[PDB]
Amino acid sequence: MITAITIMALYSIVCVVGLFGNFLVMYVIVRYTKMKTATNIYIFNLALADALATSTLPFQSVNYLMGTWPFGTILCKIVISIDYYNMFTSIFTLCTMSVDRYIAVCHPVKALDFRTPRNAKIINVCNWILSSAIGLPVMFMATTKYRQGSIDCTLTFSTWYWENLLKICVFIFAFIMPVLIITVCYGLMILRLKSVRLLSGSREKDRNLRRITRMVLVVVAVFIVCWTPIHIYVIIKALVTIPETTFQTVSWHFCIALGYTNSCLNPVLYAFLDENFKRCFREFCI
Ligand SMILES: CCn1cc(CN2[C@H]3C=C(c4cccc(O)c4)[C@](C)(C[C@@H]3C(=O)OC)[C@H]2C)cn1
Repeated sequence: MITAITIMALYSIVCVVGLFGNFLVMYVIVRYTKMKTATNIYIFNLALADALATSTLPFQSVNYLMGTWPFGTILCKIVISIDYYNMFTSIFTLCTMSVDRYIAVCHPVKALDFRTPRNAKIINVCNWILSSAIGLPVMFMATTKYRQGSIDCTLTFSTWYWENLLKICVFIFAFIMPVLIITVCYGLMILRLKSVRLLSGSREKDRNLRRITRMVLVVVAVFIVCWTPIHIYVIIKALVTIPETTFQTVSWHFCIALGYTNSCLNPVLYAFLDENFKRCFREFCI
């Protein structure tokens, strides 16, 4: 009741803040060509995915007060497909961003040649295709169930096998592989930063490189912190059939809320970790 309305209020606050912040990030990235760097290309996709995953929160939150789904199965389809597209889009974007830094640092000669913004958009597109390859089935099997109590929105499968096959294809192809690629790149960029006195030659350029890479790593770590709980809980709850409990329900709600709040946390990180973003957030906001 009171607790439920506080949960709804928190979800509404997260919805508004995340949508506004991610819209602002997309606009600031699109505003100027000097802000169209390769890192900004992937930041654009990350913010786009966050905005898409946040736009459905009013529907996802109104349900707590009714136990019913009046919005429609089409909207149910879209919301359920968004919930899955978000994980793949964002993690793949971060993996591509962390791989790009390796080309920038350890192979600067070919870095500028292969990191054109057209190539960045191409690796954004490929991320989209690979995510769609496991996202489209979610929408194609997502439909509402006309329960006796109240209509509900849920997935369907033909259902103990594929329901877990999708979970494995997420935990493997969308968490562990991208994390393992990010680590494999960073473990070598970090050594190339120290073993090389100056990377880009120009001291200002080297400082900009070591700072943009730090922001990329910070965003990557923020995403990992925010999303590891939900992935791990999703895997474990199915693995050991954890039964219903007060602590279990609270932890589930907290994990989902943190995963959704990452979307509105990203704007804070961009504001607190980049001179360009910080200046623009006041420039367009005044
Ligand atoms: C508040 C509305 N709500 C959402 C849910 C469930 N969601 C949460 C977690 C999921 C998930 C995460 C990891 C692995 C996996 O296989 C599935 C979703 C795909 C994404 C949702 C989320 O939090 O990321 C924005 C979906 C099933 C239940 N209620």
